[PDB]
Amino acid sequence: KTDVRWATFNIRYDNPQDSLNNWQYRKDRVCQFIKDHELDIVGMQEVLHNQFQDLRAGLPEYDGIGVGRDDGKTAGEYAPLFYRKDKYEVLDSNTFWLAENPDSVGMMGWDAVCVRIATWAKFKDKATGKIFMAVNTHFDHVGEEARRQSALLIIRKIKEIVGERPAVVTGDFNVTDASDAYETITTNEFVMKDAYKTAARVTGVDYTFHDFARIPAEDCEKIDFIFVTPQVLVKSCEIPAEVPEALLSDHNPQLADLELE
Repeated sequence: KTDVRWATFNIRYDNPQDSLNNWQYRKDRVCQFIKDHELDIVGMQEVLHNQFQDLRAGLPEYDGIGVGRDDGKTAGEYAPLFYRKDKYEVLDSNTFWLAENPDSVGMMGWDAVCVRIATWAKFKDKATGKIFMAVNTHFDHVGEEARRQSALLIIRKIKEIVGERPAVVTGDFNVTDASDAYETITTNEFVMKDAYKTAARVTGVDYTFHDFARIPAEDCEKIDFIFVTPQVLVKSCEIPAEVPEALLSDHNPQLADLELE
């Protein structure tokens, strides 16, 4: 009875060196995509404070959640969650650090090479009264142990905050389905399904990183995922192909039409 179009998307942090691929030339394209596909909830990665502000300005019907990963304020990349103000209410939300102590702001962890975070929010469908949780994160590309720990940490936080109620985890994990981190959240006592592998219908491309269309399709990998608890129904998934002319990011967003039960 509760339908929600979810999406995870790495927007590529604002870097003047990107020249024609700089955030300034993608700002509108990204906002437009979101409103066009009528995204209900979006977990985005690599979002700098100025970019976070542009999103709020370009998505007036939405609202953002999260803080900088360097000082828990505005410094560093955000891993925010945007949602429809009129559709969902935020009962509670916060952000913790993927490390030995998730409460130590700016703290790195294990094999980590860069400080990492996860932003979550306990939502409520202000129409059906349905409660669910959303967790958006960005994993370390170098730290192996850190990745395994980050996954277990997220699971413990989902059970802590929402227990066995519907929860959806999105983010950039910097690994494919062949990694171990993917296996730790996929083969854990607390079941988490890969929305892409369980969707009744899948459209689009099968990779999520192309480095601004510079990597040939055949050599592209999928490093972005949408994970859901066993109760949620994954109606469909789509990963729109990047467009060399009107490029949105070096990554491809992953949409998912879900149904909470």
